Amino acid sequence: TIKEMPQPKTFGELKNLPLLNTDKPVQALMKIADELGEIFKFEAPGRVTRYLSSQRLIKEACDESRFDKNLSQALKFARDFAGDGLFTSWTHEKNWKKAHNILLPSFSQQAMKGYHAMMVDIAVQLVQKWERLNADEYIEVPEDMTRLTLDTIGLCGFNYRFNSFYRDQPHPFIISMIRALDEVMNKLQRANPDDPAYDENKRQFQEDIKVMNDLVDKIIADRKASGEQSDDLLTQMLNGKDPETGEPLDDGNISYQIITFLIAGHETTSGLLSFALYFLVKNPHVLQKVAEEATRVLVDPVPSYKQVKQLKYVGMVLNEALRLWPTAPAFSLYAKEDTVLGGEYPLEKGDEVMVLIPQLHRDKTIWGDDVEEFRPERFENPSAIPQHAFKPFGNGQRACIGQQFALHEATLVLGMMLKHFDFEDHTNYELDIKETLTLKPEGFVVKAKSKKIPL
Ligand code: HEM
Ligand SMILES: CCCCCCCCCCCCCCCC(=O)NCC(=O)O
Repeated sequence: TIKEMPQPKTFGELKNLPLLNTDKPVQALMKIADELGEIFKFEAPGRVTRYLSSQRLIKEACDESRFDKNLSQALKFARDFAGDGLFTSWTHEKNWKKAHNILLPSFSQQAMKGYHAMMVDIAVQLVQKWERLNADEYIEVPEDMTRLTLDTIGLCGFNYRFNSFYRDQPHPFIISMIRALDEVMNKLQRANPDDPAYDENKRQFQEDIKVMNDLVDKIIADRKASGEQSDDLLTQMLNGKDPETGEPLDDGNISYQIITFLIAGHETTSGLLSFALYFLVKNPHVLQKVAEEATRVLVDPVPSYKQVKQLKYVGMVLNEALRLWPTAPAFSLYAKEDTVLGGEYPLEKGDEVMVLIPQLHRDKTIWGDDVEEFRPERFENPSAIPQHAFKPFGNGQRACIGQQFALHEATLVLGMMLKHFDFEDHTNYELDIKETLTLKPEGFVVKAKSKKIPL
């Protein structure tokens, strides 16, 4: 029954590494997958992994009793500043489970209902900016989505105003974040990481990190002595004790969690909104249908928590977007013990598998032949979607803890955008996906014509 795993051109000791050599890795890995099937091996200096593309195999990979979350080289490098923060820590390290039980309660239907008003605050700013543009001006979508998602997480999770709508250029923190992330993704290429040439990178990496820290310092400083009568993420982060250890998160960790949530809590949500708006302008009828919904439901100056939850179709657009381009391209797992995958590929305790989510979301045995066609209607009956065929948010216990937070925000913002403006792809934008571990539409710009609706 055994069938051995294929793999791309060998290329000496550098391994399969040269098959990439690009700032658009994932997109290359997708092409490779189009050739080699549902699975292939990928090697590099001191590491090896198998890339999965089918729901058949990924369905097994998602078996928690057999495979656990693995820190891919990517997250390993990303850890140089994130540390044992929920996203970059191992499932077994005390810190993960500890922080998980302590922070999770900040994502209940309760905390969410509390966040809404704050989400609206920032949502109003974004609508306001656009309302105030002059005729000859246009909008830089990703840039503004980043101002939103970032300001939203800062307000809701730390009661700190980044005030990105009062800045001409990306807030200093963002400039450093995207550079640190870019550095990490590019480091997966570097054949010899300590060789002089990269002395600039190291010099600059410690710098960008300091920037992020300084930001944290100022946040863990602003809370220090103000109306601390608020109970948000940062609150239950300093006044939270693990119900099974009586031990709260120490200083070193609380730091990492903030830096963790500030990045994981906006960057990919920024991309979602960007791709969503991208697909809406390139698919007029779909945009129309959603516009119809946004207006029919959002009948007040500001959206109510209930009204957002009613934005069914808007929510479908968001999933269809995440399907084609999951802003978090992949997550990895390793075999907990020795086992056989799909009854054909033998694996050894420790071996790691890599989930190529974009490809997973294109398996024609799950979605059909029009996989590249943008159809929100696909999510009409969520119950019918096969188990583990749609995974924009990771898997199991190590799945996105911010999922509801993100989808509620994106739904709110997209619903309002659609309520207050008509959109125009005035340059017939050509989709250019920029990679920095995550995915976003580079240089996507549009013009927006107000429908002139109050607030
Ligand atoms: C649409 C936007 C988002 C996407 C697509 C996304 C994607 C993901 C994915 C795929 C994982 C799994 C990582 C892995 O297996 O290595 C994850 C984990 C995580 N996400 Fe999200 N995320 C989004 C928004 C958010 C938001 C808004 C927050 C913050 C409030 C957040 C916080 C986290 C954290 C803390 C983890 C670690 C969970 C754990 O292991 O306990 N994410 N996310
Ligand atoms: C709190 C910090 C959150 C940071 C978010 C990081 C984003 C998660 C997406 C991980 C994407 C990994 C993509 C790996 C693809 C790749 O380049 N493979 C080649 C290789 O690993 O050698």
